Amino acid sequence: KSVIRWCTVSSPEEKKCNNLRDLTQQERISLTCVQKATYLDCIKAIANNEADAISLDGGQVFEAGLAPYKLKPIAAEVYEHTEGSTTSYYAVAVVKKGTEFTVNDLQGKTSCHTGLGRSAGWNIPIGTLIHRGAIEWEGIESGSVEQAVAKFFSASCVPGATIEQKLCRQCKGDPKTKCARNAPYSGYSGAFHCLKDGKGDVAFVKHTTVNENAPDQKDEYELLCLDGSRQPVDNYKTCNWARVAAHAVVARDDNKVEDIWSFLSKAQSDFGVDTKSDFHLFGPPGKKDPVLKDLLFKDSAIMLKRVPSLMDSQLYLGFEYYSAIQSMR
Repeated sequence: KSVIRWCTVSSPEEKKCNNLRDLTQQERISLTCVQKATYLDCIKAIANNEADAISLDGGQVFEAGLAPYKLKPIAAEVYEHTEGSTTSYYAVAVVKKGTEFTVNDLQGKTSCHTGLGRSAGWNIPIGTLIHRGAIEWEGIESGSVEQAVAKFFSASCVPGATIEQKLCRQCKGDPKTKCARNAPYSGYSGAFHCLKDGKGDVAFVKHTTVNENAPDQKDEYELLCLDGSRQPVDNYKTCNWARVAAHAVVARDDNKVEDIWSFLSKAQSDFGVDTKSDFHLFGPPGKKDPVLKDLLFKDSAIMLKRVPSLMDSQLYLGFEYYSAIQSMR
């Protein structure tokens, strides 16, 4: 069919897609919009030849590539902050300068996490330590990963934890809500404040968190690297626990990939970052309302690049990320 069926997951998103249909309908490859309830319904639909493409973040690209779907990334967003690379951010472990411990001495420390189930604050650090054998968890019949983590750190603040009391012990706030998912210490800024207030020895955040939160106090913090070193906050490119790839358009690996890329390439050429048109494929940024944010593509993306034909989901995401999320299942 010379028809790309884009899959959308909310009604503001379906609207943006239909506006892109109306603006390219007299192009030869046309667009059409299928709306499903969740991104997973869209993964099932692409795999069942019911729709053809959708943009997914790192962990949902991981999901899309598992059997039985075996969807592969075909184009990736590029943002201004990672300088033309298909990277969203790097996950780093932040410590106060002057403490002396390395990753080899982490057992028994206290920790600050952005929240349970979050990518940089839970899935990448804990999966990295399970993959390296520092934390022993063989799989869900054990019980929760929470019980495994609680035999490794002596106490933590993990907003959202429900199984182990230790995991909410370092959290700030009244007993009622200190460990809620929206607590004082949740999120990148709250995991950073947990570290700053001394309630944790390590915070698991991303590479921009000390810059966003304490740009004038960078010198008081260091990064814990996986090889045993500690390095300055600015050295995240050589001291990170994993690179988290950019959002990627996923598709079935088949002859329609060139048609989807041909659509997107003309579409961004006309409606990309520098368009004079009313329609913008990417944003523009600054939408406040969450249901209006990042419709179809991220509002902060500046172009799309096609991913080499030979990169599957494991190669696109990278070994560190892939083995870490693999270990959490």
